[PDB]
Amino acid sequence: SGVDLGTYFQSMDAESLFREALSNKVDELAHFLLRKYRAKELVTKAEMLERVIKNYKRCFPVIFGKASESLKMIFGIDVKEVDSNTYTLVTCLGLSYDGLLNQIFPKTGLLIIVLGTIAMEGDSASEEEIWEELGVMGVYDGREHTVYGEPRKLLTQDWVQENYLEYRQVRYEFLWGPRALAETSYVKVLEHVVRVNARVRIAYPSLREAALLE
Repeated sequence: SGVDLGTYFQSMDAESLFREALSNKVDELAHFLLRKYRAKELVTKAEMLERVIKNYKRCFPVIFGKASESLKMIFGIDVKEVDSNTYTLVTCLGLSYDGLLNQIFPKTGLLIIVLGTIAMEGDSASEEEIWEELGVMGVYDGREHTVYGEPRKLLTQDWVQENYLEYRQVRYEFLWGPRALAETSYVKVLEHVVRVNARVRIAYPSLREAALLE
């Protein structure tokens, strides 16, 4: 029978491919969830396993966990369980706006961030203080962001016309508008900031710890 027995991979980094694979699956599940929010459809765990993480089912807690967190913080969407393994997706703080009219990425998350920034400067925040905080998270005046669009139009026009905000000549400054006061409160925005800052952070597992879920 005798043949050629001499000796993976050729050589490729399986460990770092793994954390990238998980991180891409966080991105992918997040976009999937946004679609489910747009469709006003419920979402089941089973659906998520079958349709998005068929090949990493046991990582569900971590991939779903981080995708949820991104929905909350970036998009202002809360992934609410029903209690089951079904979940509905609704805007944070009960806000009625998401900016889908852009029929893709909700802008609730950035509204919430601008409302919190004013809530923290007290009764009003200056134009400059709003641009600084938007800057720290990569949103700049006159620069069309992919997820949020052009922000000056967004702050100064859309959100003024929608009455979430007021923008006036005092330097310039922003204040909550009647809709913002109607739909939410300073107390609720600040408690939300507080709950987000205090959240249990999720670590990506190593290849070893992930093998230890079976």
